[PDB]
Amino acid sequence: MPAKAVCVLRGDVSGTVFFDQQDEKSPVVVSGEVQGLTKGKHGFHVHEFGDNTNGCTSAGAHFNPEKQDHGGPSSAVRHVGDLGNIEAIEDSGVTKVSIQDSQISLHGPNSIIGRTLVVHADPDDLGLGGHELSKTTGNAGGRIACGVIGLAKI
Amino acid sequence: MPAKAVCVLRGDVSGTVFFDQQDEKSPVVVSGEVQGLTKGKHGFHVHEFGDNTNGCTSAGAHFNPEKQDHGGPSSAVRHVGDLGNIEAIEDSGVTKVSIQDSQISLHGPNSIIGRTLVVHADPDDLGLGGHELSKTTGNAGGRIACGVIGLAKI
Ligand SMILES: [Zn+2]
Ligand SMILES: [Zn+2]
Repeated sequence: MPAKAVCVLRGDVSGTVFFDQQDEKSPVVVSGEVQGLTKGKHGFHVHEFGDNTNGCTSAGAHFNPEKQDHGGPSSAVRHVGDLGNIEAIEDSGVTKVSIQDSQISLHGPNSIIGRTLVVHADPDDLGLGGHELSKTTGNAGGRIACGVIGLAKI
Repeated sequence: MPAKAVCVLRGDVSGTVFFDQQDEKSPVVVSGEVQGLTKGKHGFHVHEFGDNTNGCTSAGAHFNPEKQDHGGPSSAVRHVGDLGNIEAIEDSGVTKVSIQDSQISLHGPNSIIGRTLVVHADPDDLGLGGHELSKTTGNAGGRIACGVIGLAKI
């Protein structure tokens, strides 16, 4: 039955992101809002741990229960938490989040509940950037905003 | 397999609270510390929602999958999220969290992953106050600190 999750992002950028899933087997629909982003593409990933003891750093790496290399959302090889990029059209504006993903879930082994959503400083190169961080982080640089993913009402 | 959860408080008071569970059948040991509490007892509860969109208010009521009355942790009738009181020995000091509970879990229906740990302004009367509010909130009053319970490493 329908599950909802929510994430309150804070840091250099901020906003609230929602996760909706109709049933166990359906894709997770990501909606909501990120405000204050610099114009351009920003890496948008679910990280392994819901640990905020050391800023966004203690979130660890991208959520990766299948133990794969980094990729884009449509890559054959990807981390479960690989949600690609969100793109700010202009500076200091409000960016709408609109993603549908079949790998992340709000139930089971791929559940993102109690993990961390992280917005990065730089574009995610989808594992195709050719340099050494590309197959782990997408070379998406620093962690500009994060929050723990919580269970939400209705 | 052993599980760990963590919660970083945000509000009038600070602290990091940890949760440990050896098996799915074993109790949860709650550890860590809260800094800055006023002298006396303070309500200490897991609330239903890991929703931080409106501070600690959007967390909903005490986590209560059985829909029972409020109680102390040792009361026969209680909410799953009823962890009683954390007590500050003096003003503006360090309060040790040291709890073992058989009702909260890090797995299954009573899992507190992705929910919210809340510290209240007033003592929890453990459902023994003689009225309806007592049997609902323990009359623990305002929500002075909270954070989402996230998954932790090892
Ligand atoms: Zn990745
Ligand atoms: Zn209660």
